[PDB]
Amino acid sequence: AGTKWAVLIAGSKGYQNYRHQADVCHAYQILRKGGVKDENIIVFMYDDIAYDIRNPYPGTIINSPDKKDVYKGVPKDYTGEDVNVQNFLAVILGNKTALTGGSGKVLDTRPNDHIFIYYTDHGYPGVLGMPTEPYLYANDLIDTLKKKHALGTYEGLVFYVEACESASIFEGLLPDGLNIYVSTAAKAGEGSWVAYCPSQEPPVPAEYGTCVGDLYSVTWMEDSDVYNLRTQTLHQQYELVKNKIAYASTVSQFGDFPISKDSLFEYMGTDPANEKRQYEDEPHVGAVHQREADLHHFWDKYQKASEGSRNKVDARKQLVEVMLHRMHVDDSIESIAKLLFGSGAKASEMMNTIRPPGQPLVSDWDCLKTMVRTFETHCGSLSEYGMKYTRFLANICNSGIQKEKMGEASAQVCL
Amino acid sequence: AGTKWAVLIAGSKGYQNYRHQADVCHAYQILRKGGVKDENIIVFMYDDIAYDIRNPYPGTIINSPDKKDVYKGVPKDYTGEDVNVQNFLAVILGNKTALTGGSGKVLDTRPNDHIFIYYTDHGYPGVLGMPTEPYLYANDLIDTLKKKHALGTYEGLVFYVEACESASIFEGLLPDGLNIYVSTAAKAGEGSWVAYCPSQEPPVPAEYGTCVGDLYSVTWMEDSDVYNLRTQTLHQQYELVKNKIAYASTVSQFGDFPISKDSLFEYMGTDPANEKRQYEDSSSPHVGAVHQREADLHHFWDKYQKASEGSRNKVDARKQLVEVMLHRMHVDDSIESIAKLLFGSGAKASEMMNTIRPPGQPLVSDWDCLKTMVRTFETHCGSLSEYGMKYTRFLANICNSGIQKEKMGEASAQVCLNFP
Ligand code: NA
Repeated sequence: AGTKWAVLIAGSKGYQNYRHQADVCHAYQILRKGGVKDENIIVFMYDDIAYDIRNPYPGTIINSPDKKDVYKGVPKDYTGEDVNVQNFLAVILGNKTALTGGSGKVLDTRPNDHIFIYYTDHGYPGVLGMPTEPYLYANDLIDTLKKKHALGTYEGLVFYVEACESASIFEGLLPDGLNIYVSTAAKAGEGSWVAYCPSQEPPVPAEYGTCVGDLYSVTWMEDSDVYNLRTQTLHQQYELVKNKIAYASTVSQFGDFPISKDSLFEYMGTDPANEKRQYEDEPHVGAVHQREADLHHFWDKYQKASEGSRNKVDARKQLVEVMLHRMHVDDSIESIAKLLFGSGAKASEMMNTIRPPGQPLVSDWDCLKTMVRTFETHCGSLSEYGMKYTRFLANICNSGIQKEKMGEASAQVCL
Repeated sequence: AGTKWAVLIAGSKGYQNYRHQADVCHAYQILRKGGVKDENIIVFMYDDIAYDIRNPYPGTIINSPDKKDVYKGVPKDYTGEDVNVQNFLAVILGNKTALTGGSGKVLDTRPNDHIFIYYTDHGYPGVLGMPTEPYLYANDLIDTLKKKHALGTYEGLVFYVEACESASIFEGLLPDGLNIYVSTAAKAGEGSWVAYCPSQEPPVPAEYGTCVGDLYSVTWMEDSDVYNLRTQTLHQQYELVKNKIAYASTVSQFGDFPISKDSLFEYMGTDPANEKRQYEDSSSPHVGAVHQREADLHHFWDKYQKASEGSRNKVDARKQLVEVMLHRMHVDDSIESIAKLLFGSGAKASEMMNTIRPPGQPLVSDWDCLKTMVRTFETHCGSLSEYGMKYTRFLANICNSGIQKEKMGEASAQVCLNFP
């Protein structure tokens, strides 16, 4: 028999992103109650939520309207600036010597071990967000999992991905014989949903002032919380979550499908208190899209501010500026598209042009990274809003446009 | 090999429209007996028939004088207010995220799959009825089928349309090469016939108090019910139904005629109990001439005439019947007066109300203008939903003539003004 290991990562920071760290803390509680040991649970969370000045209940983090704390006892392996690509990949590979900091807890796994990786945050076509620069490109993650497989240091690896466009991290990249089973919250071109907001569906107390969960995440976690996990397979959870959140986003699976025949117990253990709660088979809580969760906040601030006050004038100005910036980024991309391809634009059609199923986002990932840097050098940093344009940039690469031509068109539109 | 999928939709509601939901439930029974799975059969029915207070046999729906129930086991994917354009189009496209409600069952089809779409209700020039507004405009449906084709998520798609003027949904709009074969009950300018009314040739027992089938529908369905469907092609069913009901309406076909070479089995499966009933190649059943709008009235007349004299039931049924008829008169007078105001003479008004564009031409060039004209008329003159949507021909002619919404609005306001 082997050891059950886990890697839990929130790829974001800021109180607005409370939900991603809340999701991670909840995933830890499940694994802990299931009998998975702390020494085998690697936690990556920026850790700026529990004691943020906006937190109504400092020292606590909730992930449901039940207001149950999930923060207590959560290991702090990689926090702050240690939540970075380098540490995440070295952790997966089990290389303690490649770390920039942190506890040094890694996936120093053996061939009969089981691995459960859970990522939660912002996602973009072929890119997962990080609270630190740089972002996680899909090819680096897949290369890492291929290297992990080559080492032969596990029997089964399960990867759950909570992010917009998360199918694009695995689609046309992940080979099927690595003993890796992947479940993603949304497909290419799709945004994932937040759950448990003060003003949306099940009532979360207004004082939290942010959404405390992510729809795909709370769905699989609330399910994992209430059953004897020996009685529910990974496949049955996939189907359960997929069907339950189908109205919001499309749960997709990748890799080695026979791995999903394993019970959830094989990866998450099981809570003895749920032994009699057997799974038999084989109420919308979804709030808003992740990419509009911050915008909903600027709106709420503006709406709640008193008429005629300086607070209303300021919140209005801030909200208008956030929206004008989205218009500026959209116009810059459209102007670049017109320059590279002709005045008949297509910026929106290219962006609404997603490759056929089973095809990777881009053929040349170095070209994609280069196109991002090239846009960012002449124009502003893409950051949260504009990172969705990795699709347009991937299309430029696939079309054969060179960095010099992107640099030329970018300098011309962005002065 | 692929999976056989189906979308069954009754575009109406109300006990007077019992027949369209009966038609759908019967189509489901055929598909079920043919081996087509429930998970692949999307049903849209308002579902206000089985337990309507006027139903003599609650929990049952019949589609023939044989009184055989067709309601049992019919999936309830989209019922009530979920029978709407948005859900119908998202279902076709296989988009679960674009639904307003319902089961979430969609045409989440693969490239080798077969699709059978069956629509039954009221039809109008370039518009199919929905249980409430907005109605289904032909351009949106055709755009949806073009988008579906672009996705490449099917091998063959068969669309049967039971409705008046149903050829106008595809005429001048549906291209070839989409692997879509269409069969329609009636051509432009033609009303479709109903079947099995309490006073039609083979009559339904009187207690049903309404017509229980539609002629084109019961013809293809009764045929699909009795044969080994491997031995009858879509083309043979087309010729069979067309010839059998030629006295009533013109069955028309659109799209990719080589698709119709496929056996009915490829879309509807086949009932093992009919294996020995091989299709080959007494023609005396001629139903009485009852058109869609005449059928709706049969019900209002029935609950009036059967009600006891002096009873609150008779007074209520009388009032509703008089109001239904006065409303038809109001819509007819308004459109005619509007036509006279815009075009200057009874002759030109009549021309604009009645002209059918040549065959192969779309009803209207500007579908947004048509939608606008409908909304403009409705704003000043009241809903065309209950009755009057047959006047989309007149509205399409207004559009094609270059009349603007402001001129339609002034004429409608002037005509439908009726206060001190
Ligand atoms: Na009307």
